[PDB]
Amino acid sequence: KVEVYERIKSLLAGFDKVNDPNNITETAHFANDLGLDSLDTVEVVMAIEEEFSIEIPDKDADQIHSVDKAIEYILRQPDA
Amino acid sequence: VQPTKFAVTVRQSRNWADAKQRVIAAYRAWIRAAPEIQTMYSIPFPVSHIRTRIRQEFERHRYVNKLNVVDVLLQQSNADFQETMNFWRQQSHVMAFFKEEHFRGEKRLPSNFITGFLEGRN
Amino acid sequence: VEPYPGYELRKSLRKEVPLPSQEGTKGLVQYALTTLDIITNWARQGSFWPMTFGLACCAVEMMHLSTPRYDQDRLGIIFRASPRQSDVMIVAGTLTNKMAPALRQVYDQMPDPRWVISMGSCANGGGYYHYSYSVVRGCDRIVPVDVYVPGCPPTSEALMYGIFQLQRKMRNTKITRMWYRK
Amino acid sequence: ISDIHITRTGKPLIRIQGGRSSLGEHTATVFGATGQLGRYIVNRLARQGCTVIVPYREEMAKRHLKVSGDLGRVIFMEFDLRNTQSIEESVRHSDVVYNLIGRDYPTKNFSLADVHIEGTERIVEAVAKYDVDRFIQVSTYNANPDSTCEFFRTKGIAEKVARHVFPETTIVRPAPMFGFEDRLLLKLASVTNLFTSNHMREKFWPVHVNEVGEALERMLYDDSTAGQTFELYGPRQYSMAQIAELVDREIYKKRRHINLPKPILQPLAELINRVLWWDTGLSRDQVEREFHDQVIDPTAKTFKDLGMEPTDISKWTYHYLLPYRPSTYYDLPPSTEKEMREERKYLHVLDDQ
Amino acid sequence: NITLILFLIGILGFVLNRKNIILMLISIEIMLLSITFLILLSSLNMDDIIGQTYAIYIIVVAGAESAIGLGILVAFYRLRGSIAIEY
Ligand SMILES: NC(=O)C1=CN([C@@H]2O[C@H](COP(=O)(O)OP(=O)(O)OC[C@H]3O[C@@H](n4cnc5c(N)ncnc54)[C@H](OP(=O)(O)O)[C@@H]3O)[C@@H](O)[C@H]2O)C=CC1
Ligand SMILES: *P(=O)(O)OCC(C)(C)[C@H](O)C(=O)NCCC(=O)NCCSC(=O)CCCCCCCCCCCCC
Ligand code: SF4
Repeated sequence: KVEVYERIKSLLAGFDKVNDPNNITETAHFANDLGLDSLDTVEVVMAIEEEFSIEIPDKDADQIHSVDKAIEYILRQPDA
Repeated sequence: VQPTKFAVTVRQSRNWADAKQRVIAAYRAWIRAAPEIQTMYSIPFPVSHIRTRIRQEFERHRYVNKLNVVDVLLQQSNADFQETMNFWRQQSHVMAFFKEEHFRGEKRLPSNFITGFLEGRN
Repeated sequence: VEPYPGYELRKSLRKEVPLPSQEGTKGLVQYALTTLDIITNWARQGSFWPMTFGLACCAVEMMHLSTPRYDQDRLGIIFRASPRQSDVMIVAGTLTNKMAPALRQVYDQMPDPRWVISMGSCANGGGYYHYSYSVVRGCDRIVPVDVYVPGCPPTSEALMYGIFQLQRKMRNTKITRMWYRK
Repeated sequence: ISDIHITRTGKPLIRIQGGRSSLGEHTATVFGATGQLGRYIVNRLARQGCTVIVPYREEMAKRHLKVSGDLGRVIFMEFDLRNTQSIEESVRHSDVVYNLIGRDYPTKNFSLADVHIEGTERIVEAVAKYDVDRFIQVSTYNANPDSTCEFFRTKGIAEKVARHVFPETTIVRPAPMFGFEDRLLLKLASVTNLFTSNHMREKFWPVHVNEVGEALERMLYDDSTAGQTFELYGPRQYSMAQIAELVDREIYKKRRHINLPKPILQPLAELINRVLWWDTGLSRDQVEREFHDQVIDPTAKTFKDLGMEPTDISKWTYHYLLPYRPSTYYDLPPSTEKEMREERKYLHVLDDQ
Repeated sequence: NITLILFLIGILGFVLNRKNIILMLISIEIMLLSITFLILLSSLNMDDIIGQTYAIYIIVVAGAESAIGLGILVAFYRLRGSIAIEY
């Protein structure tokens, strides 16, 4: 879907730990492209979990390392 | 789990890969609980301010390279987490964790040599 | 420059009123207010209901005041389980840091008028555990105290003596005359 | 800011900065410490290991002040404002004296002039007799001796008397203060109906009582605050209506003011004050006071001079009024569809019990 | 006359209420009391003890049916956890 991505920008652009805004893509990675270390990534997935109001399992959260991986993950979950 | 609400059986980590998962799992539970912690102890700070404190606590021990020491820190984190999410702590205990709420301030050490000297060792 | 015009002359007509501790009753309105003062104080003394926070071994001596030898009920003393029904807090025991928030909470839930009696060396100044890492060095760090009863433990008679002192304190409390002074 | 403080008269105070058991070195008398604001100055001094002299009238009223200090630090003195011996017995040892004695209503025993003008004059004369170093006189916002309002007027003359007897008097003009046990936030939040003859249109800059108490402490430490005057107010102007909006926004209750007109309310306010024996929040000079609008003197020291930045009252309503918002299960907003669905995973009655 | 007004109040309970099913149970109690009050007053006008007897059996039966209705509500609420109509 596309409605999820427009909400994804609403939090990553607001995140203060991004190296530079507008660096977000449809498949950008938090570590390689966006310059996020380990815990900053833990926080980003937690902010997405709040937006879709769905709790994310720790194993599922480890799988999520890219903007696309989150967009794919939220669609599979029924709650949104 | 079985003994009481947030009880975690004490186990060693098998390897550094195992330890890292627990540390990230522990951080995830902590910053997730930050909204509840605010309203449960009526903390006069935003969840942003509380969540920053969580990261700094995890950053004091970021440089640990010893597996046994990590197991000790993980056990402490679970014990603190349980006694917080269960309403076992009181507002005085959690508020004391925020160093700003001491009447002598948070910068409780001298900024440099000459300020501490002029006041008398801080 | 005499701030206000009559400032210099007014320093000689300033009436000096006596302190409440050395004041007297003269007239009828004064006498009336003492009568209500006596009446309201007689009721506070006659029904003295403590909320025994029986922390430790001092509670055993405190518990012996309700027993046949001394029979506090003969004087009107009834122990009460909740602070809501109670007029006096008797801290009878060692106050640990872990327990202090609970003590402050029950003190806050006591309706006025209210009093606190610190009973025992531990409640008074920390006692045998004054140098402990887990002990409050006197409950007066946490709540205001009206009477301190010494002993570790004070005898049942020593506790009774302190209760008598607090009743004598109530008996000398000025209520309607305090408002009448100002 | 150091282990040495030299007082106006020269006394060197070698101080050990710390907590309850430490040596603050100051001996302070605080007149009117049994009120709303006296607890924050007494607390600040005593917990630094300073000796605080507390002159009191009712014994049961001052009992909470003792907890502030170590043993021997908070000293109580029986006193009447018309007993001079009591005033100067409470002051002859002190190096700083705070005058917090005020009253918004007249009483059978004290006119506003008797408690403010004559009250200050006896205290300030005691201060000069014993050469107290700092005499901080607390006053009101809008303090002006040419005001028709007796409150503002009697706060005006007392300023002039204090500055005449003791030229180094420090005058503090606080705006109406909010906070714990205040008469702004809780008065709006508690009384069912208010008799306000101005539609709550009086404006002012509310300031936290905590910051006023902290400010009073900061004037003790700097000798540059003597002979100065301090208007002390919050960042943003409000009106009684706008603050009531905040109060209602936090407690989920609707304010209702009768708003009788001034020529009728004012004499009634007089009657209620002369027949009821407590602060009714309503009196003749108080009805007049609600038409006046706090005007801030531009030639007066502010929190700036003290290094402080007052917080806005809307930052404090939620904190101070949280215990007044209903939390019954009856009052939660309706369940979400997420909530409706999960209820079907539980049995809601114990049929075996 | 009062009995008639009371019947309207019980009637009006069903008009004004979209979501309170407990109010539906109460409005039946109001209607039944209104009809029993009418029988009682008429029995007084016509000097007839049978009217009082009829009213006693209405109290017995309406008390019996209140208990059945509450029991049915309890069996309903055990499974749903709410007495609110989503509307
Ligand atoms: N609160 C506010 O918003 C504002 C306050 N102020 C001034 O600030 C100062 C402190 O305010 P606050 O603490 O809120 O006031 P409170 O009314 O809470 O306390 C005033 C104090 O004055 C004492 N007092 C009053 N009358 C007499 C008297 N005749 N003889 C002896 N003592 C007396 C009282 O003692 P007791 O308890 O025994 O009566 C009390 O301790 C006062 O000078 C006040 O006028 C001015 C502007 C705004
Ligand atoms: P990322 O690469 O940025 O970092 C990943 C980690 C942290 C694993 C490091 O790279 C690393 O290698 N660290 C070494 C081992 C390690 O992580 N140490 C274990 C530390 S666990 C820890 O610090 C637990 C502390 C919990 C404190 C929580 C907050 C305090 C409780 C009160 C809450 C607020 C009041 C209610
Ligand atoms: S003072 Fe002595 S008797 Fe009393 S509680 Fe402490 S140890 Fe026990």
